[PDB]
Amino acid sequence: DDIIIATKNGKVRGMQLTVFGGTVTAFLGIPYAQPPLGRLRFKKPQSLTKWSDIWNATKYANSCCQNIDQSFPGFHGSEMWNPNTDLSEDCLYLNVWIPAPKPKNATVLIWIYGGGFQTGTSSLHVYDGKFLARVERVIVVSMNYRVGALGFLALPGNPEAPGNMGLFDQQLALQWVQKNIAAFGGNPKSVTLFGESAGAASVSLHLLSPGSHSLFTRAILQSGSFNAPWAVTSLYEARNRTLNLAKLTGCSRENETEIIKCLRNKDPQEILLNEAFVVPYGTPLSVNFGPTVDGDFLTDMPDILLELGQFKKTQILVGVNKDEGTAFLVYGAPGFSKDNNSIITRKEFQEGLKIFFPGVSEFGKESILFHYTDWVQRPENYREALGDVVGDYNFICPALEFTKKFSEWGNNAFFYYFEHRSSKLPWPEWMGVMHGYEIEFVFGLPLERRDNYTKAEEILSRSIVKRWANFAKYGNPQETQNNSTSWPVFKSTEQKYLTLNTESTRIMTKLRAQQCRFWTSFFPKV
Amino acid sequence: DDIIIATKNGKVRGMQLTVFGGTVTAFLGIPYAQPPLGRLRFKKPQSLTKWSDIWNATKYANSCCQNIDQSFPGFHGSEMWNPNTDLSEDCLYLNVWIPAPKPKNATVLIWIYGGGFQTGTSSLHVYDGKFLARVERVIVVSMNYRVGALGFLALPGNPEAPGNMGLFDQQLALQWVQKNIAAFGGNPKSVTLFGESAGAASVSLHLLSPGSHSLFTRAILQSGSFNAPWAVTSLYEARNRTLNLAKLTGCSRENETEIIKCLRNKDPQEILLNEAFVVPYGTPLSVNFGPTVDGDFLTDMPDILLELGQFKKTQILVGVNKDEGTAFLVYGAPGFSKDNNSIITRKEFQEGLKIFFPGVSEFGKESILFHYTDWVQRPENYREALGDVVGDYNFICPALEFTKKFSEWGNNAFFYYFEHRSSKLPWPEWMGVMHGYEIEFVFGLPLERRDNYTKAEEILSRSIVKRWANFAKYGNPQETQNNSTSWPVFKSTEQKYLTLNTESTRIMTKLRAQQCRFWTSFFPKV
Amino acid sequence: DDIIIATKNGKVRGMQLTVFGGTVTAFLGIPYAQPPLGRLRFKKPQSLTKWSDIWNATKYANSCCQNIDQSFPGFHGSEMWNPNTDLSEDCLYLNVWIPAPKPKNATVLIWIYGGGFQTGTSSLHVYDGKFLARVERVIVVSMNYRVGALGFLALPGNPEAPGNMGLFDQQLALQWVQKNIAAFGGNPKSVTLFGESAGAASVSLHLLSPGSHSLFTRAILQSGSFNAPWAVTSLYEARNRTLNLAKLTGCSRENETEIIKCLRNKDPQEILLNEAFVVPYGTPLSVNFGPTVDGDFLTDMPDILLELGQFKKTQILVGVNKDEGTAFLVYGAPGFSKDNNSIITRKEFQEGLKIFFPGVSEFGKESILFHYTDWVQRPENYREALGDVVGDYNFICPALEFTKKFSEWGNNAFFYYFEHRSSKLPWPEWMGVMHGYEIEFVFGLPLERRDNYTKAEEILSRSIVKRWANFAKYGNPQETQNNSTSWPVFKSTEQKYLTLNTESTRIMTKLRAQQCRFWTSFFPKV
Ligand SMILES: *[C@@H]1O[C@H](CO[C@@H]2O[C@@H](C)[C@@H](O)[C@@H](O)[C@@H]2O)[C@@H](O[C@@H]2O[C@H](CO)[C@@H](O)[C@H](O)[C@H]2NC(C)=O)[C@H](O)[C@H]1NC(C)=O
Ligand SMILES: *[C@@H]1O[C@H](CO[C@@H]2O[C@@H](C)[C@@H](O)[C@@H](O)[C@@H]2O)[C@@H](O[C@@H]2O[C@H](CO)[C@@H](O)[C@H](O)[C@H]2NC(C)=O)[C@H](O)[C@H]1NC(C)=O
Ligand SMILES: *[C@@H]1O[C@H](CO[C@@H]2O[C@@H](C)[C@@H](O)[C@@H](O)[C@@H]2O)[C@@H](O[C@@H]2O[C@H](CO)[C@@H](O)[C@H](O)[C@H]2NC(C)=O)[C@H](O)[C@H]1NC(C)=O
Ligand SMILES: *[C@@H]1O[C@H](CO[C@@H]2O[C@@H](C)[C@@H](O)[C@@H](O)[C@@H]2O)[C@@H](O[C@@H]2O[C@H](CO)[C@@H](O)[C@H](O)[C@H]2NC(C)=O)[C@H](O)[C@H]1NC(C)=O
Ligand SMILES: *[C@@H]1O[C@H](CO[C@@H]2O[C@@H](C)[C@@H](O)[C@@H](O)[C@@H]2O)[C@@H](O[C@@H]2O[C@H](CO)[C@@H](O)[C@H](O)[C@H]2NC(C)=O)[C@H](O)[C@H]1NC(C)=O
Ligand SMILES: *[C@@H]1O[C@H](CO[C@@H]2O[C@@H](C)[C@@H](O)[C@@H](O)[C@@H]2O)[C@@H](O[C@@H]2O[C@H](CO)[C@@H](O)[C@H](O)[C@H]2NC(C)=O)[C@H](O)[C@H]1NC(C)=O
Ligand SMILES: *[C@@H]1O[C@H](CO)[C@@H](O)[C@H](O)[C@H]1NC(C)=O
Ligand SMILES: *[C@@H]1O[C@H](CO)[C@@H](O)[C@H](O)[C@H]1NC(C)=O
Ligand SMILES: *[C@@H]1O[C@H](CO)[C@@H](O)[C@H](O)[C@H]1NC(C)=O
Ligand SMILES: *[C@@H]1O[C@H](CO)[C@@H](O)[C@H](O)[C@H]1NC(C)=O
Ligand SMILES: *[C@@H]1O[C@H](CO)[C@@H](O)[C@H](O)[C@H]1NC(C)=O
Ligand SMILES: *[C@@H]1O[C@H](CO)[C@@H](O)[C@H](O)[C@H]1NC(C)=O
Ligand SMILES: *[C@@H]1O[C@H](CO)[C@@H](O)[C@H](O)[C@H]1NC(C)=O
Ligand SMILES: *[C@@H]1O[C@H](CO)[C@@H](O)[C@H](O)[C@H]1NC(C)=O
Ligand SMILES: *[C@@H]1O[C@H](CO)[C@@H](O)[C@H](O)[C@H]1NC(C)=O
Ligand SMILES: [Cl-]
Ligand SMILES: [Cl-]
Ligand SMILES: [Cl-]
Repeated sequence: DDIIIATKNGKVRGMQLTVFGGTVTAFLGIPYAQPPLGRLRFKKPQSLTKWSDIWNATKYANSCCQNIDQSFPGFHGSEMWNPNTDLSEDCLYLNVWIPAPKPKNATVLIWIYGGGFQTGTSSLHVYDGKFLARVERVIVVSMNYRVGALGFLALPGNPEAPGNMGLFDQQLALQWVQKNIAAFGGNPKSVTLFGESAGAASVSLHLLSPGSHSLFTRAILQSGSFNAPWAVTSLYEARNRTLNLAKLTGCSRENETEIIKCLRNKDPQEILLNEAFVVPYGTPLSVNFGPTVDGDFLTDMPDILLELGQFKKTQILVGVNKDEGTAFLVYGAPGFSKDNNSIITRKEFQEGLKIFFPGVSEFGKESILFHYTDWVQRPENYREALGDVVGDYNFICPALEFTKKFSEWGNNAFFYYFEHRSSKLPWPEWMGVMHGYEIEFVFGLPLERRDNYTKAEEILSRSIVKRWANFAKYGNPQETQNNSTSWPVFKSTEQKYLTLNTESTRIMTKLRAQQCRFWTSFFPKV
Repeated sequence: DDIIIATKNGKVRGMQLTVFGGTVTAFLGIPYAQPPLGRLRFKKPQSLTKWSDIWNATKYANSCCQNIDQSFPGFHGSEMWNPNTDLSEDCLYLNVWIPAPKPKNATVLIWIYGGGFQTGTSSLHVYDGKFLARVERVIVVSMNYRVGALGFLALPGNPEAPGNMGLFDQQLALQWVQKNIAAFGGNPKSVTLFGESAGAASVSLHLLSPGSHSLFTRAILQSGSFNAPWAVTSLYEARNRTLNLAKLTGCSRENETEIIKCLRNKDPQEILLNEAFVVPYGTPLSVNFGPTVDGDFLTDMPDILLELGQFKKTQILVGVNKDEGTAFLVYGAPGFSKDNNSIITRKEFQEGLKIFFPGVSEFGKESILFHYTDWVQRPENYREALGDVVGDYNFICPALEFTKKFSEWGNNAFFYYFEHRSSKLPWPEWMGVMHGYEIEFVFGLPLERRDNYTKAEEILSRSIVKRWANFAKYGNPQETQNNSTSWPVFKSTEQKYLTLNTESTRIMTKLRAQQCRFWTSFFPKV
Repeated sequence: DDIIIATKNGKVRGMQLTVFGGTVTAFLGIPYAQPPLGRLRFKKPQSLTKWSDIWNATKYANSCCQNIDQSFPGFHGSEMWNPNTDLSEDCLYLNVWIPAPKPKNATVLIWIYGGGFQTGTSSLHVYDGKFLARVERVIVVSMNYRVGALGFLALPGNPEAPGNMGLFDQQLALQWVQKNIAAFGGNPKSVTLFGESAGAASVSLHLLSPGSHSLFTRAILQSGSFNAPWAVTSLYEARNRTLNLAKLTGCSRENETEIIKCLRNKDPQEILLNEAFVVPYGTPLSVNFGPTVDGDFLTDMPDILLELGQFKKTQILVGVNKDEGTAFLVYGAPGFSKDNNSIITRKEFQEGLKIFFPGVSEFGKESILFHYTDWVQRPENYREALGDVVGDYNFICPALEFTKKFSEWGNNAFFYYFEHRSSKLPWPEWMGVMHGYEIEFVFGLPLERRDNYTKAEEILSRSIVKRWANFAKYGNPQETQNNSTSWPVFKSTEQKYLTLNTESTRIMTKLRAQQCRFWTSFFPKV
């Protein structure tokens, strides 16, 4: 041991790891599709022709091409999200963590990484399945999927650049688990997708894709949903951007297919560079190349499918963090530094609004100003206001609204409001419970003793881990043993959600009702 | 392209068309059965023996034999409904419009043309599927089916003239789509029939035929339903008429089969001529040769099947136009011209009644007079009254009552009251929102810019097109994106329907409750 | 006759027996697995390689290894439970009683014997299926399964001593009935498990095991349920005990598998001897080697599975006896003899508590004292109090609570409170309606005329037999013919149960509500 699994594609060697005085077998870097190179760039992921021999699956594989956030070189806070393996066009691999001893029929969890469809990789320390396998005895799988232009370049209906390639990657990863996980003792019949930010959005898209209906069982959505403003691109911009990219690399043409031929020949880095520029103005949140209505993976605008109950029927767990917005302020909002406590002026608030809502009518920005700056004298007012604006508009509202409309079609849905600030959080107090900073608690990182999270925090993680685990296994996110708070189903009438924190978890109603009325009812009209 | 599809019968070449700066592939004139000639006249449609080679499907096929309305030669208003291809006994072809690029799993719409089972053809400009394919990205199919004696000559249980042949045509067209549409990327599992007048009535008959149960998914019924007075013929008249036709062409006999032998030998035109005469007196609405209880396609009187829940269970969309009746006044009601504004006298009203209800007891006509001429002094009174009489009795009531009884068996049904007068309507103001004059808005004709419908009208059509499209795809006729009125389900209790027009669409209750009580409860008894 | 059945394993000869002037065919001692010897000790039961020839199945087979209760040598009361055939490692056989004449499609009852997973055998006189076959014309099957260390030695995940072997025995017995009972005219589709004490607990475990889902139909649970304090062992003690046993027989080691190798070589009796000693202190109720969460038969802690509806959905019949506790007092509670009427002092009561709750905090024992000794002056007070304590805590509460949570997931459940003292009961009046002393009435022993139960008692048994029989056959424990009390469904709200006794059976609510609140809500926290 020496431990080999016989996948319907070939053999793969794992590697034992120690976890809290236990063994977990890790299979890192298994290829699930055929490297999408040269002639395959911009295409749907291709079948894997069975390899002969043993695949040594003992190091994370190459992350996919992407730009790297370099606002704060050396800063953990920002860098912990940067890829930690070689960027490459060759990146369609996935990881599996089965607990040891090999389990009989384990529920499988599949992770999908966030990062605006532009950045991300499964190999991040915060996405380490090894703990979940150890503690809740499930199999955890994660995959890498193409991002930015390379994964979502869209030339509508044109099979050369049909769009949503990254999404199809994910899907092929699901098929893989479908055909193989049993060999590791996984139960293909009990599969729960979960992701965060674009990850969550992807999870939600899978609920809508018929292609995915049967590739999984349940779904968890952490800070994100397709109906978020940043998540889907109109078939119009999709084109404008594909063309803009073409111009920007001297690839303009007559035969459309030729433009793809052209681009198929540029250097990854030359593409990665211009991506930033295919829109007139951008935001800290610009998702330049994302999912589109391709009439393949997505068969119609998804708000319509959601609206009219056209999606997998099953339970869902959904939730957000107390301060989704803050993380972004520091990438362009005048007055905001990660270093000063970023008190800003009314004048600057107006300024911040211009940054996050570039194309929005002057009236539109006025309404936002008006709704959020109706003060309850206090210095931080405008600072926090702009936070919530971004928070509420990009994450918390579309999140809530998805949950709402989904449960209307008769399914159980649970909602959480995560409101705990890791005490090891490298960013400043004021950014509060930040976007993406619950992931570590979900993957159970605080369970690691020599790690310096607090006792409070170890407990919390242990609880969440269980709730999630349970939700995966039985479609019910209860913690039944340590006298916990019962987590109520989210009905479209009363709209209850559970708060997650180290003190007391409480049951509450109608999260951000006031604000989301504005974002949901009024603002789409300006 | 050059674009060939490989049907389970042979190959067929389509033809690209430009539509609002887009391509749609049209396959016009595909044969779906084996020409019903000489020995096959009056029989059920026969299997198509696979052809060798390529079928060029690039012009509409022959319309089927029928008489032609010649009240108003040169008048668009009446002539737009006349066949626009060669009449022929050889006419069992169908059209398909798939949007381009070829879609993956498109919902299919099948059109069935109206015209009292006596007239009609799929090739009419107003039945042009090319727009629907373009705009809502569905596949549209329409077929021609035998009409008048040639399609509904009934000699009950006699396999030579078993009746309902035209209906079986339609059905074979459905089987065709069932076996083939996938090759064009159609999804046989999501098929919605829709039709108008006799078309609608046919749609409704298919809900009752077991032979059709599995050949489609949903149903739309525009101004018509089997339970309409004109729609089904008693097994008695069916015979009286088959014999009368025989006498009228010197075909009378002893061996019944011989009468068919005889008639199988006359010239189409000789049959078409006498059709008009097989009844003692007729009306502008006489459907001389129609669907009968053949114990094959219809297995029992259909009002009983409807009454006792014996039909496909599924959603239905049903509706009528504000002025169904007027169109007919001008083909015999004394005082009515398309040219003068047709004010008529009480004496003439009585006269009109005689025309539309020939066989009805003197008392019967008195009740009608009495119920409708209870004035609210105004000149047009009697004119409008006679309109509604015909409207309410032939269309609006049986329409409503069908919906009612159908939804009682637990299915979702939606009802519309179409009340907009095309501004390009060749008939006079007084005829108002006329019978058959919503078809063009359903097929999206006003979407064509250089066409001179109003802006109001383009919007409306765009809306209807969507609602229909949606209803086809998801069984829900909502327009979810442009802040529209929600279209309520039609319950047998509250009876809500949605009004369709250019100003505001409203939700209302109990369409023509007063009048339909009379037509439904009282009149069948006189 | 001479009567041979052709099992998918070989032939087996039965033996006619006379029963109330009738014949019943008994097939005693059929092997259902391959003797678990030497190399197979501690393993899951192994397939039976088809034997050639006829198996004479005409005497009960060997009981399995176990210790023998020798507190009261010669006393029927205690000895009637001791094994009545040779103890042997070779003991995987089962009995079948089919009524004669061979029935067509009889409902099958499978008995599972109690005895703390430490003791028991199917051959006991009180488990004699011959009467049930005769009277209710069903097939009764019972099996022997490994007990104590030999059947539940657990070395978690280690396939050498994977734990729950006895449980798997039972399961293999169920598979057997599944594959074969038809040959005896049994209907594999209508199979009801029933058992008592550990038997019941086992029945309940089968409701949770997916491995068993499809091996039976309904379930009856007499004085016992997995959620009883004595029924499942934590994966921690399971190990501590496997090691302690190792030390105690000089079997300690490095390679775990070696410890099994070691133990695989000791003499049964050497193992049986030390079993008593693997815990620090014990109780009259100590179930030293029992079912554990093996992640095979049990796939997760069972309270969680029960809590979250993860079990076979089907009807259940559950119940307890009026005085479950008394039976145990006499194996260690100071003051209690089966010979004096065992009045005890407050000081002794405290003393008794120490015996039954050894590890429990001083506070914990105080609460018990406090809750139960709040007197209503009467001498027996403390005597009865300590009885109920043991009764309520080990049996009646966990019994009730199981029923409650089970019915919450939408299944019909019936509850009985058996409160009749056999007049042939060898123990003293004060022990009242004792643990295990309804079994004889269920198997219909009082139906035997020359047997000296009373008339009252014959009736009662006849009634129970019927109710059970009915419950097995139709999932409804009614006695429909002799004007009986209707037995209400047990809802989680009103909690009705039926009392069983010779006078009048009554419908009552909320059995031991006061006390079980304490045991269920408060005590798990001390
Ligand atoms: C679609 O793109 C056009 C062109 O974008 C420009 O050229 C690209 C290659 C890239 O370099 C971008 O940064 C450029 O902006 C857009 O037209 C531009 O944007 C606005 C028009 O609203 C205008 O201020 C700029 O001057 C235009 N650029 C030039 C020089 O033409 C346009 O925004 C996009 N179309 C829509 C409506 O989405
Ligand atoms: C808060 O800090 C921001 C960010 O400035 C950077 O970080 C600070 C710690 C400090 O070291 C600055 O010098 C760094 O540049 C300040 O934003 C700057 O403000 C002035 C105008 O007021 C302007 O000249 C800079 O270009 C600004 N930088 C940007 C791009 O916003 C801000 O003023 C500080 N606010 C307070 C009052 O604390
Ligand atoms: C069935 O038909 C008879 C005969 O119809 C007539 O002959 C046909 C060939 C055709 O030429 C029709 O126009 C003729 O009317 C019907 O009997 C006639 O109708 C009424 C009787 O109610 C009477 O006024 C006519 O004189 C009859 N014609 C003759 C000359 O016999 C009759 O209406 C039909 N039967 C029923 C009850 O439906
Ligand atoms: C309305 O018009 C009808 C239809 O008549 C035809 O069209 C008119 C525009 C006019 O040009 C007529 O001459 C055309 O014949 C009139 O109906 C006629 O009325 C008279 C008796 O009053 C009669 O001699 C004709 O035969 C009728 N035609 C028929 C078959 O109905 C009608 O009188 C006009 N009504 C008014 C007052 O406007
Ligand atoms: C697990 O077992 C240890 C050891 O049990 C002892 O040795 C066994 C072979 C057997 O002979 C037992 O009877 C022995 O008790 C337990 O430790 C003992 O129990 C308590 C500690 O709580 C203490 O009073 C004894 O002295 C310990 N025995 C010795 C001499 O070490 C212990 O109870 C078990 N562990 C747990 C926490 O369950
Ligand atoms: C009730 O009897 C118990 C059990 O004692 C045995 O059975 C009795 C019938 C009698 O014959 C005893 O001698 C037998 O030993 C008595 O328990 C004993 O009590 C005394 C102390 O009071 C003690 O010396 C013994 O060891 C005890 N035995 C045990 C292990 O409990 C009890 O005293 C009797 N109680 C009364 C008052 O009836
Ligand atoms: C794969 O890696 C392992 C590392 O221990 C080794 O046993 C084996 O030789 C390797 N096989 C190769 C060289 O591919
Ligand atoms: C695993 O569990 C499922 C139940 O969801 C079952 O159907 C499947 O056959 C099991 N496979 C095994 C026996 O491991
Ligand atoms: C409950 O808390 C106990 C500590 O008392 C711990 O052992 C266990 O892991 C906890 N369970 C969960 C699900 O948090
Ligand atoms: C069918 O029609 C098309 C028209 O372009 C042509 O390409 C082809 O030759 C035709 N085949 C024949 C003659 O049937
Ligand atoms: C098309 O869609 C249906 C779902 O209604 C599906 O069952 C069918 O297999 C699909 N065919 C494809 C994959 O195109
Ligand atoms: C909604 O209206 C917009 C114009 O603002 C138009 O682009 C779109 O087609 C409309 N949608 C429907 C379904 O009418
Ligand atoms: C089995 O036992 C019966 C007892 O009557 C007898 O008929 C038969 O000979 C026996 N067969 C043997 C010896 O195994
Ligand atoms: C016995 O009864 C079952 C009904 O539960 C039936 O399905 C099965 O085929 C029967 N076998 C026979 C005919 O004995
Ligand atoms: C009902 O009582 C009668 C005696 O009157 C008896 O024959 C019969 O067995 C009884 N039935 C049951 C189910 O006890
Ligand atoms: Cl808050
Ligand atoms: Cl009106
Ligand atoms: Cl009691």
